Amino acid sequence: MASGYGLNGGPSRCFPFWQELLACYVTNSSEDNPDGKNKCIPVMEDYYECLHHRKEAARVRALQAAYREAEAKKLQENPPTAGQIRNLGLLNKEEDTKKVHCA
Amino acid sequence: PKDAVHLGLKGAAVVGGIGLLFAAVRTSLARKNVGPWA
Amino acid sequence: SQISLLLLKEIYTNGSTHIMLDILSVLAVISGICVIISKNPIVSVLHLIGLFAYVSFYLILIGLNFVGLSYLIVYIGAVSILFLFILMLINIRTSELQSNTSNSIPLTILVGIIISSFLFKMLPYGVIISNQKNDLFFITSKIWDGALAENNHISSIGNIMYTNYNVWLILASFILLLAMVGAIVITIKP
Amino acid sequence: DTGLSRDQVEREFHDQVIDPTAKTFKDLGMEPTDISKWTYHYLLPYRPSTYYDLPPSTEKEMREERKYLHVLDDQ
Amino acid sequence: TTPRFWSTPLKYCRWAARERPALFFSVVIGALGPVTLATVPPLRRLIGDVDAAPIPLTYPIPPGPRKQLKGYDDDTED
Amino acid sequence: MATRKPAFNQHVLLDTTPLPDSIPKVKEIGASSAPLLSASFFIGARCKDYNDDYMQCKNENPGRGEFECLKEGRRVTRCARSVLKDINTHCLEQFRAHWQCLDNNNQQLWQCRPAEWKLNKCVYENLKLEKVIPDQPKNSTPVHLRQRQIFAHHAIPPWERPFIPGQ
Amino acid sequence: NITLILFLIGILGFVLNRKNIILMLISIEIMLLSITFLILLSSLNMDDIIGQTYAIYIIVVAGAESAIGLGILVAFYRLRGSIAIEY
Repeated sequence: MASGYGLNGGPSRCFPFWQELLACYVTNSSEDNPDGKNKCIPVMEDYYECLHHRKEAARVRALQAAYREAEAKKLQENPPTAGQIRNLGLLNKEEDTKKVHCA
Repeated sequence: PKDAVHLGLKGAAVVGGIGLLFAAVRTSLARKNVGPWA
Repeated sequence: SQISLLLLKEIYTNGSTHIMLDILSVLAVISGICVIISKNPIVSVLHLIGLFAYVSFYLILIGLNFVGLSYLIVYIGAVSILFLFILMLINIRTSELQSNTSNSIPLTILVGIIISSFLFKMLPYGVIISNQKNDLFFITSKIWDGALAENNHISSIGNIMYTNYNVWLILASFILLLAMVGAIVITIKP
Repeated sequence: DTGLSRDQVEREFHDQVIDPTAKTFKDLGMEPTDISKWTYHYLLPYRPSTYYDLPPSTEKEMREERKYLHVLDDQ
Repeated sequence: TTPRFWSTPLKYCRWAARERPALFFSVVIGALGPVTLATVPPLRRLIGDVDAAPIPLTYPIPPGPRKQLKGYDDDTED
Repeated sequence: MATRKPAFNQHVLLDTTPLPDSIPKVKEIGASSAPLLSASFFIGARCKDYNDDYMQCKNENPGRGEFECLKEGRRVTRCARSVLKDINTHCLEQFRAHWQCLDNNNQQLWQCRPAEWKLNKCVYENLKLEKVIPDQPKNSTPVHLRQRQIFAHHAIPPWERPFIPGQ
Repeated sequence: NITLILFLIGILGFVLNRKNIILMLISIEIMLLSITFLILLSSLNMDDIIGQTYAIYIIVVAGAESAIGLGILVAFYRLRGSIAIEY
């Protein structure tokens, strides 16, 4: 949110978006040009995106569809197993790391 | 032009729906047990 | 090519089961319904305490531990105890308190559809993204500069509620002072 | 005794048929009483008597309540 | 019989210490909060008991322009 | 991914796609928490400037510090790697003593002072890297150079002395 | 979503109840908990400790007003001897 104080004692995660929006309004809106607040419109939409994520949700729904449609067309002759992946990047499991990486 | 019958049906529905609202309040505020079908 | 994305179960550091939120949600609604159709008022308050616990248990399991325990201490521990003391001292005839609920059922349906259809449209994505094939998974990663010295939620509240927002605390204090003076003035022989 | 058994389920289809060639209470000088005379006596300790369960107060009752204080404010 | 505070303040204080000890000494302990808030920190300064600096609770970003370091560049790898 | 604390994770998502070749490679640091912690003040002694420069680079580019600070990120990894290479070639036995004590003592630095004092001395006499803590109260001995530790589970023996350079 | 359903339950308490004034006090408690639960969950989504602070003051104030309401009911019941509406 806009407060600037997060759950772990640090700052809130959307606060930089909120500071930017206030920064755009104060420096582009005035009494002389009431239309200067138009520039602050994409900044507003970014702030609402940080809060609610409706665009990013929409983008990933579409991308998961294409991703999960490509894996059905292909045939996985030998996909890595859970045990081998757990051995990825380890001190004495180069074969599992090589197998998972298809190297 | 406009559809007289179609507009009337929308007219009948919108302000009839509030009457259905006021009808339920009378049933709710009814003192004797008349059930939900009143 | 290969499988660029690897999904596998976490073994330790696993995390709680999201199933348990659904039982807590349904148990809160059933307890909620049992509050307003209960015959005896004391039984209605007992169902109210169950509703408080399920919400508190829900808040604890999502990581809101301080507020969840505050609900247990404050609402169940003191507000509900005050309600049952007064209810269990007053003379109640359950017959004098039964309204014909069937007469209120058509209005009950109409109110439910009308109100729900308006407020639900107002709920932000955070509260409606995972309720009612292609499903969306939430992704999380670590930071190091932010995790230097973590505060618990109670600490983070304590860092601001006496300094940055102490006007709220003063306002609440005068409300508590009004309640103590008021409730006393109207009940006890001077 | 669960009150339930094979020969007891069978027993509930049967219907008591009274032998007409058998001595009765008449022969003994007795007149049996009807069970509906005894339900209230024998089941009275099983009827709830909580204050929660009395039927609603009459207007006579509503008016007399206003002659009493119902909370001790000095205590 | 009980003394009155505004006419004889000291007599009331002795009576309260002896006849309402729990109430009297709650007020005395409660008033010691402000008293130590006025006495000790001045006392501590005089004796040389200095306050510790706050510990860092965030990364201590150095004030000023960047130093333009030359070292450990990519050619230094391997 | 988000910096939120999870509460219902049941799965881990990995991605095997490497970095583009346009980005210079770097060997990631391969040291665990306890060794890093026994070597933290040594890393701080040698790489403080590069650490500060990297953090200042990110602060100069808000919202963009992950990118366009990568070259400065690479320096911080190489400098730290130089301290863990130099320590492992000159103080290995004393290094392993301190980080093994730390791993057995809840990673609490005040539980392993004898092992720390041994490593502090050896490191200073081969690498000229000295432990420093800014702004400790001048009216008391530095807490890491105190013969007795109040919060230590086992009392520090009296034959194990703090390492003060120049003595 | 659950928070919305709970608000309806508190709303529905006033629809179905003609004679239980104690249920009116309880239905306000349900509404206030439903609104506080909504603020708590949203505060978690937006990583904002101010939402938790707002919820704490709602608990304080709703607890304070429950005590006033019970005291007012006690002063009422002292004179009437009943909490039942004749209907």
